[PDB]
Amino acid sequence: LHSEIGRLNNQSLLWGPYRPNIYFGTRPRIGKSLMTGLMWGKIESYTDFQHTVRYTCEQNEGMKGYGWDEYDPRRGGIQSIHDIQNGLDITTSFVKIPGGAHGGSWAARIKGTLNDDAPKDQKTIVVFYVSQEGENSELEAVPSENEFGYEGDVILKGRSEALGNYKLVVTKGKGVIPQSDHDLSRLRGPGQTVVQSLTYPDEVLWQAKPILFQQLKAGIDWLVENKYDVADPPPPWQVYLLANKPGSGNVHIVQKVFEGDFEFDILFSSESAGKEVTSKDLEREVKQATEVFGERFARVFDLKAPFQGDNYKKFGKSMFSNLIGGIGYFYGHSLVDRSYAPEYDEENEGFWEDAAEARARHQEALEGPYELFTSIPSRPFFPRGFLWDEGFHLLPIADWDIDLALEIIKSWYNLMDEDGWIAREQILGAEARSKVPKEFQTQYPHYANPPTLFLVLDNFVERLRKLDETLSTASVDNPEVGLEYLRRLYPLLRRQFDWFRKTQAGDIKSYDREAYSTKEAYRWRGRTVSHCLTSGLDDYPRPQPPHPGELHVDLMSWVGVMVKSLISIGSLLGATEDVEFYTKVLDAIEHNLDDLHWSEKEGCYCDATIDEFEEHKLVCHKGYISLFPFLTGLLKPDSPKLGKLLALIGDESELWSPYGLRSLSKKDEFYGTAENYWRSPVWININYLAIVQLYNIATQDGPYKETARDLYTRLRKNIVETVYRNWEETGFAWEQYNPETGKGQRTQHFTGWTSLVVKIMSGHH
Ligand SMILES: OC[C@@H]1[C@@H](O)[C@H](O)[C@@H](O)CN1Cc1ccc(CNc2ccc(N3CCOCC3)cc2)cc1
Ligand SMILES: *[C@@H]1O[C@H](CO)[C@@H](O)[C@H](O)[C@H]1NC(C)=O
Repeated sequence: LHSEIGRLNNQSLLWGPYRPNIYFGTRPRIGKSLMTGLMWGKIESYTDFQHTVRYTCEQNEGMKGYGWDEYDPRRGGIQSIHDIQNGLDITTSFVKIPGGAHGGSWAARIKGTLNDDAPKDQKTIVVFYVSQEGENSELEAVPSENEFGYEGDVILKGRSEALGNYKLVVTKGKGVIPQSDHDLSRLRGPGQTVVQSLTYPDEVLWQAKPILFQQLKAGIDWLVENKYDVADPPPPWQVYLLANKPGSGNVHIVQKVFEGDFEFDILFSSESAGKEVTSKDLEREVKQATEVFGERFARVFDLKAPFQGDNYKKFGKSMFSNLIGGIGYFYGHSLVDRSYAPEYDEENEGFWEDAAEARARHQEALEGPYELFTSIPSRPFFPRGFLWDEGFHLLPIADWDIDLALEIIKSWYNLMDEDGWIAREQILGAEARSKVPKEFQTQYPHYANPPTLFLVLDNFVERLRKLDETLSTASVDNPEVGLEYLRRLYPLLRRQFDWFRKTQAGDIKSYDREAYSTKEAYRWRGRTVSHCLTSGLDDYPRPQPPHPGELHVDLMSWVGVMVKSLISIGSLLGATEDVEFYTKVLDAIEHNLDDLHWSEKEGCYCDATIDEFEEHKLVCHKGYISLFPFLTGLLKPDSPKLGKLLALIGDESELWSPYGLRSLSKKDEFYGTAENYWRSPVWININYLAIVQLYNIATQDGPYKETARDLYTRLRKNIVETVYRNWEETGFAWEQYNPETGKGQRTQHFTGWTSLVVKIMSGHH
C-alpha cells in the first residue's frame, strides 16, 4: 500500500506546466520527453519583432506583472500576464484530465486581449513550439488540405516509450487573421496558420528562440533571393510568417498571426485514456478546478483577524498560487569540483586565498544527469532549486498538499552523494545554466546550506502523530505509509547530519577554549572576506578576518534543529541505539551554545573567533544571527536568555521596525553598509521563524507568555501589512523590505519565501 500510494502520486503529478523559467510551457516529470512553449510579440515594423517577442521570464518596465491566480499541480490553474510593451493582457489556463496509463491528458487555453493603449488593429505573432527528445520516439504534423497552411486545427501525432501514443492539437482559435494582397501571397498564401517540422540534435532542442529565428531568417533570405524588395515589400507580418512545411521531426513550430484580440487551445490527449480531449472539456475542467481551489483555500488557509477581509483573501491567493505555481521539473548535468582539493579544508589563516588557487585549477566537470522536482525563489531571476529556500517554500505547500511536499523532499534527498552532500544550488542542464553566470555554476562538496527542509519534516511528524483530495493527504491518513516514507528517508537524514559534523566542524581542542563538550562547535566552510554565502545570510557581518577558529552560532543551531528531528523520527522508527546518541549530542549543543556563543556583556548570542594572542573572542553583531538559538526553537521557555532576546527583538533602537525585524541593528557599525543585503533590510523567512517561535511561547504557561503574545500580535501585523501594502501598490512580492520606508526592494516575483505570509495570516501554529 506504500508502492500503491506512490504509483498514484507518480500518475497524478506527472504532467504540469513544469518549466517556470518561461511564461508558459509544459513538460512531464521525464528527463527526455515532450515539451511545449509559448511565444508572442507584436509586429509594427520590419525589425521590431526580434525585440518584442516574449519567451523566457524577465522583469523590466516592459512588463507590468505576471503570475498564477490559482494553481494546483494536480489539477492545473490560470495565469495572468500583463505585458505593456506588447499591449496585451494574456491568460493561460492549464488543466489536467486523469486517465489511461501515461499520466493523464491536459489542455491549455491562451487568451490575448489588447489593452486600451494598443492600436485596435495590432498584429501579434503567436508561436507554439513543441520538442521531443528520446532515440525511439516519433512526432508528426498531419499535413493540411489547403495549399499554404491550415484553415483549421493542427494535429500532431506522436509516440514514445514513456508516453505511449498521443495526439496534440493546436486549434484554429477565435480572432481576425490578417490577409495580404501582396504578390507574395501567390507563393505563401494570403495568411494562415503555418507549421514547420524540423530536426536538431536533442541537446539543443531547448533553445527555442534561436531555432525559431533561424527559420525566420531563412524565410527572409528567401525573399531577398526571389526579388521581393523595398521597391514593393510585403507587410512585416507576412515577412515573418514562416513558409508552411509540416512533416516529422523532433521540433515543430506552430505559428499564427492575429489582428486584435485572439484565443486558441492546446489539447493533449493520451491515447492510453478514453476519448480524446476537446475544447468543451477544457472549459468544464477549468471551471471545476477553480471551485476545488476555492474550497481548499478556505479550509487550508483560513485567514484570522485582522485579515479576514476579501482584500486579504485575494492577497493570500496570489502569494500562494505564485509560490506553488513556480514548481518545476529540471533535468541534466551539474557542474561540480570533485577534486576535494586540500585547500577546501580551510585549516589555515588566509584560507580564502588558498581556496581561490584551487578554484583557479578548474577541475570541475559535468556530472549526472540528475533530476529535481522543486519550487523556486524567482521565475525571472532564480528559476532553480535552492536548498535552504525550499525549506521555506514547502511550509505552506505542505499545508496544501503534504503528499506534494514529501515528493519534493524525496526529490531533493535523492540528489545526495555518498558522503551526505547536496549542492545548495541545483543547476540541472544547459537550459538551467543559461540563466546563471559561469562564476556561479560550479558546486563545491564542502559548501553546506541551512537544513530548513527538516522544519517541514518536523510539521509532518507532528501531523502524523495527531481522489485528488485523498491523494494530497494519503501520507498522514495512512500511518503505515507515513512511517514507511520516514523509514526510507531516515538513513539520508542521518547521513546528512553526520556530513555536517565531518565537514562543518569548528576547532575547540586546539585553543584556549573550555566548554561543556569537546565535540560540539561548528564553522561554515566557504566564507570569504566579506561574505558567508553558505549560511544563507550572504553579507551579514561576521568575525574579521575570517579564520579557521571561527564558530558560527547559526550553524550550531541548525545542527540543533537536525537532532531534534532525528530524535522524533528515530523514536518513531525505534532506532534506540541512535536516539541515545542524539540525546547526548542535543544536551551538549544546549550547553555549548551558552558556553561558546553567549555574551552576558551584550545580552545575546554571538559568533566567535580566535584573537591575535590565540584566545577565544566573541564578535557581536546584533541582528538575525544573534537570535538564532531562539528562532530555531532550542531555548527553554523560562530561560533568562530567551527573555533577554525578547528584549532585543522588541527594542525599536535595535531590530524592531514598524515593518518587521531588521536583519541588523541600527546600533551596529555595519548597519546600512556595503551592499546592505542582510545588513538592515527586513527578510520574511527569518521574520516567519520569529513569528512562529513567539507564538510558541505565547501559547504556554511561563514568565514570558504575555510579552511574547504582544510581540507576536504586532510582528504578525507588521510583516503581513508590509508585504500586503507592497503587493497592493506594485503587484509584486519582493525579496526584502526596507525598514525605514517599508518599500519592497531588490528582486521582484520573489515567491520565494515571501509567500510565507500566507501561513502567517492563517495562524494557529
Ligand atoms: O533565494 C536564493 C538566494 C537565497 O538562498 C539566499 O539566502 C539569498 O541570500 C540570496 N538569494 C537570492 C540569490 C542572489 C544572488 C545569486 C547569485 N547572483 C546572480 C546574479 C545575477 C543573476 N542574473 C540572472 C538573470 O538576470 C541576469 C543575471 C543571477 C544570480 C543567487 C541567488
Ligand atoms: C514514475 O514512474 C516511472 C515508471 O514507473 C519511473 O521511471 C520513475 O522513477 C517514477 N518517477 C519518480 C521517481 O518520480
